[PDB]
Parts: sequence; structure tokens; C-alpha cells
Amino acid sequence: GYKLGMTSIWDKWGKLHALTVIQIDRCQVVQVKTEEKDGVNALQLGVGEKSLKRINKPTIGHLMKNDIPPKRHLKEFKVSPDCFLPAGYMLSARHFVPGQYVDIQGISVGKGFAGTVKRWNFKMQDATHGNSLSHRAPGSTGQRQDPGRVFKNKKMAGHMGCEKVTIMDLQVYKIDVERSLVYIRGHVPGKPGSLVQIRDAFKKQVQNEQFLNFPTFVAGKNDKLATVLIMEASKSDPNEEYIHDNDVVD
Amino acid sequence: AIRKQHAYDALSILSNIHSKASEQIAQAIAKTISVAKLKEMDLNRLFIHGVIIGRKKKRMGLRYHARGRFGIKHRQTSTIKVILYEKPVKQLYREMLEGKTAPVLAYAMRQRMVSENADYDEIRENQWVLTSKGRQQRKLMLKRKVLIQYLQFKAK
Amino acid sequence: RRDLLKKVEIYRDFQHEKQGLPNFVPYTEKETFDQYFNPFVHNFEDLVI
Amino acid sequence: SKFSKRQTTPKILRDHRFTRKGMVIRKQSKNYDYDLTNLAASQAHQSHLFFNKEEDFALLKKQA
Amino acid sequence: GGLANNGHKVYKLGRAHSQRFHLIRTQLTQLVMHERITTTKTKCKHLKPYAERLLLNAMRVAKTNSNQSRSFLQSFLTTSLARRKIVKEIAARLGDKNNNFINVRFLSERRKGDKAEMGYIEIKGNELENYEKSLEREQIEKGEVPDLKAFKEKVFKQERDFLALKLKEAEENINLKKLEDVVLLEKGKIDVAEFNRREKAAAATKAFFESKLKQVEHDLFICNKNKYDLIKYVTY
Amino acid sequence: GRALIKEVEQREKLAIDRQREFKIPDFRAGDIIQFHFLKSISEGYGNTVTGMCTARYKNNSLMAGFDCVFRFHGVEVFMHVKQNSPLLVDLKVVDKSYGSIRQKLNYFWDDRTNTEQELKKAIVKG
Amino acid sequence: MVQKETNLKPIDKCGVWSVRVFHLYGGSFRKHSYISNFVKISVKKTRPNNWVPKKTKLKAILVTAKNELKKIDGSYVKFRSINTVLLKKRLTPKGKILMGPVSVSLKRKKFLSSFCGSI
RNA sequence: UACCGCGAGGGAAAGGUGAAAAGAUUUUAUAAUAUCUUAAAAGAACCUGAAAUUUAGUGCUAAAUACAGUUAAAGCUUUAUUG
RNA sequence: ACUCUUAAAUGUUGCAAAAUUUUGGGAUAAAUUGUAAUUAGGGGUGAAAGGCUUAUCAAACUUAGUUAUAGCUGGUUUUCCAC
RNA sequence: GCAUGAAUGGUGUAACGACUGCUCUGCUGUCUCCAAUACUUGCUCUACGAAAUUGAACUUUCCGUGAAGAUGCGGCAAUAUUA
RNA sequence: AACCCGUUUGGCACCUCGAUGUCGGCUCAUCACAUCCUGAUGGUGGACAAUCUAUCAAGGGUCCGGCUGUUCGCCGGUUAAAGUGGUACGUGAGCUGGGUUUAAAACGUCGUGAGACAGUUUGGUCCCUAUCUGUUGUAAUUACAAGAAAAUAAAUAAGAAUUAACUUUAGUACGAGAGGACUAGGAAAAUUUAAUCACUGGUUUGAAAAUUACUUUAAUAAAUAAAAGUACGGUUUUUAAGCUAAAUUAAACAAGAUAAUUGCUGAAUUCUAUAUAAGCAAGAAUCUAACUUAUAUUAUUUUCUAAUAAACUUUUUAAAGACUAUAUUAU
Ligand SMILES: [Mg+2]
Ligand SMILES: [Mg+2]
Ligand SMILES: [Mg+2]
Ligand SMILES: [Mg+2]
Ligand SMILES: [Mg+2]
Ligand SMILES: [Mg+2]
Ligand SMILES: [Mg+2]
Ligand SMILES: [Mg+2]
Ligand SMILES: [Mg+2]
Ligand SMILES: [Mg+2]
Ligand SMILES: [Mg+2]
Ligand SMILES: [Mg+2]
Ligand SMILES: [Mg+2]
Ligand SMILES: [Mg+2]
Ligand SMILES: [Mg+2]
Ligand SMILES: [Mg+2]
Ligand SMILES: [Mg+2]
Ligand SMILES: [Mg+2]
Ligand SMILES: [Mg+2]
Ligand SMILES: [Mg+2]
Ligand SMILES: [Mg+2]
Ligand SMILES: [Mg+2]
Ligand SMILES: [Mg+2]
Ligand SMILES: [Mg+2]
Ligand SMILES: [Mg+2]
Ligand SMILES: [Mg+2]
Ligand SMILES: [Mg+2]
Ligand SMILES: [Mg+2]
Ligand SMILES: [Mg+2]
Ligand SMILES: [Mg+2]
Ligand SMILES: [Mg+2]
Ligand SMILES: [Mg+2]
Ligand SMILES: [Mg+2]
Ligand SMILES: [Mg+2]
Ligand SMILES: [Mg+2]
Ligand SMILES: [Mg+2]
Ligand SMILES: [Mg+2]
Ligand SMILES: [Mg+2]
Ligand SMILES: [Mg+2]
Ligand SMILES: [Mg+2]
Ligand SMILES: [Mg+2]
Ligand SMILES: [Mg+2]
Ligand SMILES: [Mg+2]
Ligand SMILES: [Mg+2]
Ligand SMILES: [Mg+2]
Ligand SMILES: [Mg+2]
Ligand SMILES: [Mg+2]
Ligand SMILES: [Mg+2]
Ligand SMILES: [Mg+2]
Ligand SMILES: [Mg+2]
Ligand SMILES: [Mg+2]
Ligand SMILES: [Mg+2]
Ligand SMILES: [Mg+2]
Ligand SMILES: [Mg+2]
Ligand SMILES: [Mg+2]
Ligand SMILES: [Mg+2]
Ligand SMILES: [Mg+2]
Ligand SMILES: [Mg+2]
Ligand SMILES: [Mg+2]
Ligand SMILES: [Mg+2]
Ligand SMILES: [Mg+2]
Ligand SMILES: [Mg+2]
Ligand SMILES: [Mg+2]
Ligand SMILES: [Mg+2]
Repeated sequence: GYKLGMTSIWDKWGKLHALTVIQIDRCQVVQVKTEEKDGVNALQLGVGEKSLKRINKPTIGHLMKNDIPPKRHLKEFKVSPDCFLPAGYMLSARHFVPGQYVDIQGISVGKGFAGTVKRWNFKMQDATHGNSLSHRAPGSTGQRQDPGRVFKNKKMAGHMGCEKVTIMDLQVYKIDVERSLVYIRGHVPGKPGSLVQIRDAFKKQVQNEQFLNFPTFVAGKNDKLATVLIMEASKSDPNEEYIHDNDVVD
Repeated sequence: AIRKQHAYDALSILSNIHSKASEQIAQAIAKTISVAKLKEMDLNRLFIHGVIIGRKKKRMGLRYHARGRFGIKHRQTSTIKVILYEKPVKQLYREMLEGKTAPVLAYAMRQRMVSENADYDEIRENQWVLTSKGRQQRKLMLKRKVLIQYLQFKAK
Repeated sequence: RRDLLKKVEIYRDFQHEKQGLPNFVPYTEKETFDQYFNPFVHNFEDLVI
Repeated sequence: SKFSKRQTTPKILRDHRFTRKGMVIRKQSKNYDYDLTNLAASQAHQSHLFFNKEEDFALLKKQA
Repeated sequence: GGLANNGHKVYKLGRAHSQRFHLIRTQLTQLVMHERITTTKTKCKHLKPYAERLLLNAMRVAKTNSNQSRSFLQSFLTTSLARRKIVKEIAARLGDKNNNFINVRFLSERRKGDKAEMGYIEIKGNELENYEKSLEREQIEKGEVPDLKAFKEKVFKQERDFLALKLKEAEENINLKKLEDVVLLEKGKIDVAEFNRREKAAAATKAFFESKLKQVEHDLFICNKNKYDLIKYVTY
Repeated sequence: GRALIKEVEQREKLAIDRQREFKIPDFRAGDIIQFHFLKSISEGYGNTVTGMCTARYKNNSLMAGFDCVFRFHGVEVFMHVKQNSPLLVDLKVVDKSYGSIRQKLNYFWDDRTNTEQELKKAIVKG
Repeated sequence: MVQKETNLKPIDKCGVWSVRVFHLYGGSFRKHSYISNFVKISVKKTRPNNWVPKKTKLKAILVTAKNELKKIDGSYVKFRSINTVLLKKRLTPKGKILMGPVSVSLKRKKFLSSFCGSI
């Protein structure tokens, strides 16, 4: 997907839920990979657009087998042989349903040569007590003769950002289809126009068992499908979940 | 940076440094080229052998400091000897027919080809000196013609 | 050392993949001790009740 | 930095050749079988330039 | 296209607010008197937006004397000449234009002292911008200058006429060799196994000269392609 | 991009405003304002308060809001409303202002202590 | 937001006028104490001859705040002063009268019904 | 002597063309080098012109190892191989 | 203003061999200051601190006795053969 | 009163203090807790161009070792090369 | 009484006397286990609860404040607990300099006297641009497999926040009663950490409104109106976009192997014994596998390739950024 931006919406019970927007831009399979020949059971996919004057020749033949247009990124996903898909198959937001908890990969924003405080939330030294040129400095890096050297994975300045990360346990709030979007109840790594690589949560198959259909959503014949769709609100009101009376000091 | 290069190519390689030191050199190669004309040579065949450098003189002074101290600052000059050699015409074409012509020799050949409005026929003849890709054929065509003969022996 | 250890090869199976060399025969058999505790192995005329 | 970020274990215990399954001696043998008949237009004439087992090993054995 | 400040780019130039807006007003009063300035690349590229707005509020004044625009006109210009200059001398020269009044073009050389980039603003219908374009015209027509676009069109056209007669000599040689080799010689005295290699290899010659005849014609359309046309995609 | 995000925020505003039990009037700073703000939807208990609107934010969009100042049980207080929220149930104007005034006042919380009579009376200039 | 050494202004009618904090409940480390959290209190200013004399070590709940008291919809509420309720054993304030309003963001049903009204 | 110091006073650096100036003509977007003077340019702070320092040219040249070397074996090499 | 320099930061091969910036003391008086001149080495002068006496002060600077003395430190230049 | 004490002056004292010690109100980024901004400095290109220092140098971790705390010896190991 | 350790008070006087060091505090850490809490278990003069003792165990965690120059220590208040120690009693080429060891001065005591003190008191100056190692980050050049454009696995390592009120089981078991559980679960909050900027709050030399003094554009034709500069952006106030935390969202259980420890059958030791010698089973906040991120060590797949695959230089722009690199773009 391609992130776009953010919103926030009031739920039934009045709560303001932050929302993050994602737009799948022609997500489409390119290649199936089987364990026998290719060493692993997995797919890759392709999303986006690329003008015909920046394309490379072998990319064409890599795509032109399965008769699909050019793309802008290509990434893999390990899967099981039970849940393969064809080649050229296009994937939709219907692959997810709101209610299940979702993992994300992506690249974070970039700050630059981040100082010492900013990068690990160090504490400052005391300004205005005769302090001489060490207000934000780190201070001691190490000890004397024994060890006699600075250790590794030590805290210092450096490039903070553009780091590949994951964020587990994120909900899907609603869907649009005619405008192929997905809305997530939380934050994601990266300023918009940045790729994002989402999947079901390893960390919990229990909660999302209801909201899960393998290998993906078949349409079913002669049935009316919804273009827009939300989840059910909580069964309880946040304004009414009170503190217990005996939760008191003495 | 300027070694084993054609002389007029050095100046092209050298204007892109954007310095005083660059321009001081090109005044020397442009001298040596002027001597070669005077000595009746073929400037189209004039590669470079060595640019030699050496100190000449140092003029001292003082650079003051805090608390009555002082240092010694030296402005200084240098020397520039240049050497060139014209390859024989035969050795110049032992290279081209393998595909290692200097670009400057082609920049002239391209610029010549336009002043007099040339024709298509003159280009297919002189394509083995005229672009990189055309000069990659010749390194490849030449590798094929020897191999045809290598197989003519390997049968026996 | 490295030049030497570059010339060593190990396998888990009972084979090597090289060709033109022999292979150890594995020993899969297991001794049947059946002649000691079974009349059905012996001939009845050698035995006695 | 690479120099400073390293790990000082012996290579013998980092080595990629050794796996849970086995030791990776040379490589996989690859059957370079190509359908030389169902070719494209601009590669029909130069079909002889393509690898074919049954021809090449005939030649080495012929020359040898 | 900067996310920070409303999509716009900003140049600090080592100058604060008031110390910068004095630089604007001086260069702009100079950008109407002389209507051409040579500066660095960033001072030449920090001032384009201010000037592109400066002339609208002069063109508007010519059509419709507007208090809102003349107030913009007093602020950025200091003198009275420059105020009366552009309303009457410049704005009459342009003739109902809104979009773009001003050029910025860079330079290949750098200064001798600082070795800095350089570049010049010019109001778009300046005299020097016209005089310099007459010289290029005249020299290309009559003088020491190549006129490449004739030399290019010449060469693809000598080529195009040259490929065809090699195609003509191919269809002939295919036919004469085919009819000879298919009729007379299938009677015997040959190997008919290689008969495939006769036509199969000869037709490739046709395809060659025919596939190259695409490139040349595509190299001619592209030389005679108008701005207001589409993009012409090509086989491969 | 972002424009796609707005057109969703616009349709959803229209989906609410055309569905609310009441409508939005044209009020300004300096104008008095009533509203029944709720505590919960499971139980529709709330409070009705008369107050002097000090500011409006994002009028004609989805995060539209405003500010008021009023005196509740004899205690001066400030509150910041999301206009298109569901917890509002009523919104009404008592007294109108008149004349040239600033869009966002803020000198009723800061730099001042107030009485009842200054909060129940609009800004009026001749 | 409340920290050590905040001067407070109670609303319970026990004759006390101004009062200070010196400890915060709810864990090992607290650097701040938000609404509906407990504190300890020394007494600094009183009506004279009051049965709640100076320098008495008491407990209390704090009720109001001058910072933005958030609500779930996005709206928020904000008072001109901080207010507290001085306590005997548990939620059993000294003065039977309470004298003023409360913010709903403290979430205690029985404790709210005692008051006039809550925003 | 220069330079320093308010003052008494202190206190350096720095030689060489050629037998003879014959002190360098002519060509050249400007020859240290051809030509001319001379025994030779020794070319003006110019006899001879070491070392430290430093540039280029041709050879073999790395990819783990170290008071920077020694002893031994194998390999490649400029007609410089004497590496 | 002028004069002195309490407090902090800066600076420390600095703008400066004791300053910059901010702040602060006295400011008709035992005041501040210009010009020219006097007092001179165990003496001068000193609202006294062992301070000042041309960046040098538990006894100046320059020259001289003087190549001061040192049971002390640091150093003592080419080779081979014997004990 | 270990070892106070009367012109080495004892006791007390309004006013004055860039003096030393304690407390209060007000005030506030000193602190909880640190964030954003402007210029300078800095980083890149370009012209010019210092300083103390320095046995040589192709300059690795750990434990052990030992003129007693090892980059250099020993022992298992690390590093494609450099900026 | 037999051994160990090397944190105290000391003995010796081997290294350093040819520019440095002392306790304490701020910032920053790392290690041991002889463990303060959490977790497992045996024993008990162990009914339950609370507690005492011993063993296994280092995963993560371990307070603010008043007086003192102060580690310590007393005190007030709390917490699941407020651990013992090593690292030139860690950390001054990373900060401070309050104490103590210079010069001024004073009291007391000793001393004829100069002056002195393991007594007190006020005051009180050392500096540094980082060559190499080491480290946090960033690239360049090159190599591998024919050459090249892309996507992955494998392997090793690193990393991972602790606690639990309150509540359900249950006022049940236990108990004269008072009181009050093991087990199996849910879970607010505090501290810490990561991603993010739709809302809120702060910021704004970017945009704007109002406005004082002097001057000016430019005016000895007037009048009205506009505009500019200087005064901390002149001052006060509002605010777009971004960054930001005071803001938002959220931080697994289980499975396998084992440590102290529990058990089945059954000999040696003719046993209704013994968890072991054949043999069959259990056992933790740990370790592993899994999960996350990185990586010139090896390998796989896809596709293209010289009558034409590719890559590099330059321009524009950036959501990327010291430089570069990556991204984007033109012919
Ligand atoms: Mg950035
Ligand atoms: Mg923080
Ligand atoms: Mg601090
Ligand atoms: Mg300092
Ligand atoms: Mg500072
Ligand atoms: Mg050590
Ligand atoms: Mg070490
Ligand atoms: Mg020098
Ligand atoms: Mg600058
Ligand atoms: Mg200003
Ligand atoms: Mg509006
Ligand atoms: Mg506000
Ligand atoms: Mg002669
Ligand atoms: Mg001669
Ligand atoms: Mg000489
Ligand atoms: Mg003064
Ligand atoms: Mg005063
Ligand atoms: Mg006075
Ligand atoms: Mg004295
Ligand atoms: Mg003096
Ligand atoms: Mg004397
Ligand atoms: Mg004598
Ligand atoms: Mg003597
Ligand atoms: Mg006495
Ligand atoms: Mg006395
Ligand atoms: Mg007496
Ligand atoms: Mg006295
Ligand atoms: Mg007295
Ligand atoms: Mg007295
Ligand atoms: Mg007195
Ligand atoms: Mg005083
Ligand atoms: Mg006292
Ligand atoms: Mg924080
Ligand atoms: Mg090395
Ligand atoms: Mg050691
Ligand atoms: Mg040895
Ligand atoms: Mg070693
Ligand atoms: Mg000794
Ligand atoms: Mg020592
Ligand atoms: Mg000595
Ligand atoms: Mg030394
Ligand atoms: Mg233990
Ligand atoms: Mg620990
Ligand atoms: Mg763990
Ligand atoms: Mg105090
Ligand atoms: Mg104190
Ligand atoms: Mg305590
Ligand atoms: Mg020490
Ligand atoms: Mg220490
Ligand atoms: Mg140190
Ligand atoms: Mg006496
Ligand atoms: Mg003082
Ligand atoms: Mg360095
Ligand atoms: Mg080193
Ligand atoms: Mg963060
Ligand atoms: Mg935001
Ligand atoms: Mg705001
Ligand atoms: Mg402002
Ligand atoms: Mg103004
Ligand atoms: Mg001024
Ligand atoms: Mg903002
Ligand atoms: Mg188990
Ligand atoms: Mg038995
Ligand atoms: Mg038993």
C-alpha cells in the first residue's frame, strides 16, 4: 500500500478514534514461488506505477509472462501451499475486514544526525551552575584502565530514522472499495507517499479468527457486496466504565 | 589524475577541477604543445609521459599568536617539467582496431564530419572510431575473427 | 590452514556425491538370537521334552 | 561502522555452509534443458548457439 | 515541493527578515531599470517568486488602477521611476499576459575569485534576449555555424532511402533463390533437409532490414513532432 | 493524497448535519450561546449552559469547534467544543453581537476575571 | 497536573484556605499526580482557632485543574483554580458540605452524586 | 652593520660565473634543452652540486600475521632482471 | 561622563603576555587628570598586602671578578686480538 | 569557660556596608522535562595558510605473563582495503 | 578447629619524582552473586494468614525530600523491594570545585622571638584544535560466481520493561472464633521504551490586523489616502505549514530441554524399604525454538544480454540529508 495521511472519526459512543489511511494502488501478484524448485513456499507482489521510459528490459520479461503492467515496488510474503493464489490476481481491501488486528512493516521518518538527547532521551547536565560547555553532552563514555576501551552497542549520536521497523497489534476500522482504501486505528511508520507492507498478526490468531477468510475473499455468486464497511463498536461505554468503590487508599 | 591520457584530453579532464592548481598545469601543457608544433610534430598523435613536480623556493615570514608567541609561515613556489611522446602511426592503429581510441580524437572526427556536410556512407566506414558502442563492436568482431582460426587448428 | 580446510567435505547420509570412488557399505542387519529361545527354528528330532 | 560493529566469533561457527539440514558443498546441479523449437522470430536462425547436452558431450568425446 | 512551508522553498542567505527584504527591494528596482542582472545562482533563484507577482500588480494597474495592487507596488519598489517605469514602458510592451513574465537561466562558468555559480534574471521580452536570438538565427542561416537539425534530418533520410533498396534486393534474391531452389532442385541433386534453412535464414534478412526501417521512421516523426501531439510508442 | 482525505471528511460532515436533531446557526464571537452537552449516550444526562463565545475554529469542516465562557454554579469556566460531535444535542443563540470585532478574543480567560453581567451581554457598538 | 509543593485551594468547609502537597500516591515513583489521584497535605493557612490546626498531616483527593481536562470526543474543560477534598479514613471528607462543582473526568459514581453538579 | 632596548649596553646573517662579458642572436600566442657565443654554458644568489625531503618513468606487485628483519623453498621478471 | 573593578558567562597556542559582554561601587572631594621635575637597590617609596620600582622583586637591570664552585645529573667520537 | 576576660582593650549600640550566616512574600526554564526558533560557529567547494608535539611503525579484543595495570612476549581467536 | 575470598584497619617500600591530582555530587555506565523484592522448591515447635530458615536462580527492577562540604547516618513519608560490593575506593584530556593541602586576615593554645597546629573561621585561577587504538553513525574503491537488473531464504549475533492494587473463583477451604487462602483468570495505574502528528497544548524573524514617538518616499498647490524604514521581529494579539510532548495508540499466553527439587516399579544391603544400577515419568521470571532488526562470510529462484542487456557524470525537486548515498526527474 501507499500511505496517504490521517483522519479521526467519532464512534457511536462519542470516542474520537484516530485513523491512518492506506491506499492499495493496483496490488497484483507477479510470481509464485514453490519450495521444490524455488526453495521456499511464497509469493511476491507488485504495486504502483512506472512510466515506460524509466523501465528496464529484464523487468519487462519478469512481468510480461503473467501479462501485468509495470510497478514501483516488489516484495515477498511467506505463505503456505494451502493458500496460494494465481498469478496476475489483483488483491483488494476486501482481503481484510475491520475487527482483526494487523501487523505492518515500513520505513520510519528521518531526522538526520540526531543528537544524544534526542536519540535515547538522555538527561541533561545542570545549566547555570558554573556549567562549562557540557549542557547537552553525554558525559562519560566509559571507565579507566580496566576495561581500557569503549564497549559496543554503546549510546551515542548518529543517524536516527530511515529504520525498517514493525508495529504489531493494529486494528482495521473501516474499508472503502470503489476508492481502494483501508483505514487503521493508529499510527504507522513513515510520511505519506511511503510504502507499507501489512499482514495478519502472528501474535494472535484467537481474536481475529472470526475476521479471517482463507486464502482470501472469494466473492460468491449472485450476491450484493458492500462498498463501505465498518466494525462494531465496543459493547460498553467509556464514559460509563467507572472505578470500583473500594479502589481506595485506606 | 592526468597520466596515460592524450594531451588535449588532459585539458578536458582538467578544466573540471575548478582550481588555481589546475590552470597552472594547463599553461604548461599548452607550452609543450607549442614546442611540438615548432618541432614539426603531429599533435593529433601526442600522448603524455609524465608531469613532474618539485619545490623551488620558500619565502618565510611570521604569523603572530596570542601571548607574544609566533610561528613561521612559508609561501612557496614549485616547478613543472612536462614530457610528451608521439606514438607512431602504426602503434596508434594497433589500439583503435582493438577499440581503445582516445575520445578527443573522435570529438574532432565528429566535429569534422559536420562542418563539411558529410553523408551516411562516410559514417558506416568510420564507425569504429566514432562512438563507444561502435568501438565495442570492433573489440568483439576482432575477438571472433581470431577464434575462427583458433578452431581451424583445434580440429587437427 | 584455510587453503587446507577448503579441501574438506562432510556428509550426513551414507554416501558421497563424488563419482569414481567407493562408498562404505552400511551395516543394517541385527542379530536374530532366535535359535536360543525358540523350537520353531530347530528341527524337532534334535530336541527333547 | 563495520570495523566497530562486528562480532568476534570464529568463522567456523558463523559459517553459512553448515546448516540444520546439511553442509553446502558446491552447489545444485542444474538441468539446462531449453525448448529450442518453440522460439521467437529474432532467435530462430541462431538456434545453434544454444546449449544442448546431447550435442556438446558428443563433441568432447569425439575430440577426446 | 517542500512539506515544511506550504510546499514552498526558502533561502536564508545568511540574512534575517529585515536584512533580507532590503535585498529584494534593491534587486527589483534594478530589475526594471536595466531589466537584466547577473548574480549568484541562489539570489537569482530566490527572487523569481517576488518578481512574478510584482508584474501582475503592474499589469493590473494598467488595465484597472487598483488601490490593492499599487500598495503592493509601493512596497517592493523604492524609487518613483521604477513605479512609473513598468506601468507604462514594460506593461505596454507585454500585451495582456498573466502567467509568466520572467526567465531565470544559469551559466556554465564560475567567477574567478570565489568560483561561484552565476545566473541572470531577464524580463521575458528584453532587448538583449531578442538581439542574442537574432545572432544565433543569422549565424545558423549564414555563417560559421552547423545547423544540426538539417544535418540530422539529412542523415536519417539518406539512411531510409538506403535500407529500402537493400530490402528490394532481398525480396528479389529470396524469390530467385527460392524459386530456383524449391522448383528446380527439389527434383534431386540437393539435401531437402536444409531447405528449411534456406527460407528460414533468408526471411530473417527481410525481417532485419524491415525491423531497422522502423527505427529510422521513428527517428523522423520525432524530428517533426509537434508539441501538441501525443507520444508515439514503438515495437521491440 | 491529502485532498482525497478531505473529500471523505466533507461527505461525512454532510451525512451528520443533514441528520442532526437540530441545525447550525450563523453565530460569531461576541454572541451568547446555549448548548446541551452530554456525559454519555447510554444515559442522556447533560448540562445546559449560557455563555459568551470567544472563538470559532474550522468552520465548515469536520473538526469544526468553538470556545465559550460561562459561570457554572458560581464558578467561571471554559470549554472547547467539537461542533459536529454526537455529544451535542442542542445549540442556540440568545443575544446577537453588533459591529466590527476580532475573530478570536481570548481576553476573557487570560488577563481578566469576569462577572455574570459581562457574560450575558453581547458586544454592541452603537 | 500536580507535583510536590503545589499550593492548593480546598472546597470542603473545614475552615482551611490554602494548603500544600508533599507526597503522591499510586506507585513507587510519582513525579506527577493527575485528577482522581490521592496526595498528602500539610496545612499552612486556616481560619483561626480551627479544629483543623496548622501543620497537620492529612490525605486528600484533588478535583479540578487549570490544564486542559480532556474528554473522549476531543472537547475539553478548564477551570480557574485547583480544588481538593480533605479526607478522613476513605472518601469520608471532614466537612459535610462540599461547596462547588467538579469535573466529570474523575470517575467515581458515589463521590460525584454528593456534589452540586459536574461538567 | 641591520635589528632589539627608555637606559647603561647587547648584537647576527651574508663569499665564489668565465682565461676573457664574448651577459645570451634567430624561429616560437613565447623552446632551461634545437640554432648562435664559448673549451663547456658553468646562464646571472651562475664553480663542483652529497644527504634528509620529494615527483615521475619501467618492473614484480594485495585482500589475514605484526621492532617491520633473518634462514629456507616455490613463482613471476625491465635485456634496468645487480630486482 | 570620568575613575575603580564586586558577581557570572566567554576566552585560555585568546581581539588581549590580564581583555570583551552584562551587572555593580564612588561620583564637591582623604577626589580625577595633563605637562615638566625630584626620591634609587638592603636603600627608595609604602592610608602596610612582603606590595611597587619599564611585562622581571624575601632585595632590580647591565657589565665585570669569572671559563664562579658542584663529593650531583647528563654526555665522552674508528677497528681487531689476549687476560 | 578542655584552652573566655577588660586599652593584644571587656559589654552594649541607632546609622553605613559590591562583607559572612539563617528565614519569609513575590518572581521565574534553576529543576520536574525539556521543546521550537534567529544569527554566529560548524559541514561542502574555492584563494591563502599556523601551533606545541613525534625513537621507528605494516599500530586489534580477552585471560595469562612479566620492573608487579601489555596494541608489541605466550595462548585460543578477530579484520577484504581505506576515508 | 580446617580452608576460601581480597571490599576495612594495617605491615613491606617492587613500578612511576624529567607537568597532576583528593573524598563527594550531575551526566553516563558495565560486571560478579556471597540475591533486598518478584519466580521455583525442601524443612518447620507450618492449622489458615503473616513470618522464620536453607537450597536452585542474575531474566528485568531497586525512590523523592529536610539538616550537613559529605559518602554514611538520624529524621519525615512511601514502596513489590528501597540489595552487598569490584571496575586507579569506575567515570576531572566529559562538567562542577562546595570540603581538604599555598599566599591575605582573625580568635584560642603553645613559644623569649621569627612562627607553628591530625584546632576553628570569612575569602581564594591551571589549559588543550584528538595522529593511532576504541566506539556511534555514513559512504567510496574492489572481489565472488559469464556479465547485469531485482526479489528471498539460510546462518550467526544483538535486542526484548518489571510489579500488581482492585476484582471473579470465595468471605468458600482452614478455624472455637478472630480472621482469611493455595490453585485458574481478568485488570486500572506508576516507571521505562518504541512508532506517529488527525485532535489538544507550546513554538512561529513565515502571513496578517491594530498601534505610539521620530524620520522618509514626495510635496513652499492644498486636502484625503496609501506605503517604507529604525527603535529586542518596536510592542501587544491572532494564525497557515512543520517539528514537538503536556498529546495519541500499544507493549502475548502456550510448547520443548534443564537447575535445586517430586514420583513409579525393584536389586545390591535375602526387606510391603530405596525415584536407579536395566528401564518408564515430572520440574522455573532461566536457556532454546519462535518473533523483531542488522549483515560483502554460503546458496536458490525470476528475467534480459552486443547488428545492442546495463551502469556512471549533469539539471530540477524532496517527505531523504553534514558531505555523500538513497529517492525523484529531463533529453
Ligand atoms: Mg528529514
Ligand atoms: Mg522526554
Ligand atoms: Mg539535570
Ligand atoms: Mg574555562
Ligand atoms: Mg554555557
Ligand atoms: Mg586489562
Ligand atoms: Mg584492554
Ligand atoms: Mg611549516
Ligand atoms: Mg554561514
Ligand atoms: Mg530591526
Ligand atoms: Mg474561517
Ligand atoms: Mg490559544
Ligand atoms: Mg665552437
Ligand atoms: Mg655548444
Ligand atoms: Mg652550481
Ligand atoms: Mg556606574
Ligand atoms: Mg547603589
Ligand atoms: Mg553611598
Ligand atoms: Mg605574611
Ligand atoms: Mg612588576
Ligand atoms: Mg641577597
Ligand atoms: Mg679568580
Ligand atoms: Mg662549598
Ligand atoms: Mg587566656
Ligand atoms: Mg584574649
Ligand atoms: Mg588592665
Ligand atoms: Mg587587631
Ligand atoms: Mg575592638
Ligand atoms: Mg561586642
Ligand atoms: Mg548595630
Ligand atoms: Mg563592602
Ligand atoms: Mg554560629
Ligand atoms: Mg521525558
Ligand atoms: Mg593492521
Ligand atoms: Mg595483562
Ligand atoms: Mg620470546
Ligand atoms: Mg598475542
Ligand atoms: Mg622503592
Ligand atoms: Mg604502578
Ligand atoms: Mg628531578
Ligand atoms: Mg616522561
Ligand atoms: Mg547461589
Ligand atoms: Mg543487576
Ligand atoms: Mg527474556
Ligand atoms: Mg530551605
Ligand atoms: Mg544545604
Ligand atoms: Mg525510612
Ligand atoms: Mg588516582
Ligand atoms: Mg574515584
Ligand atoms: Mg580521565
Ligand atoms: Mg605569650
Ligand atoms: Mg567576595
Ligand atoms: Mg583522526
Ligand atoms: Mg595506538
Ligand atoms: Mg520518541
Ligand atoms: Mg500535531
Ligand atoms: Mg496552536
Ligand atoms: Mg511572535
Ligand atoms: Mg511602520
Ligand atoms: Mg539606528
Ligand atoms: Mg501548529
Ligand atoms: Mg517441560
Ligand atoms: Mg523389595
Ligand atoms: Mg518404592
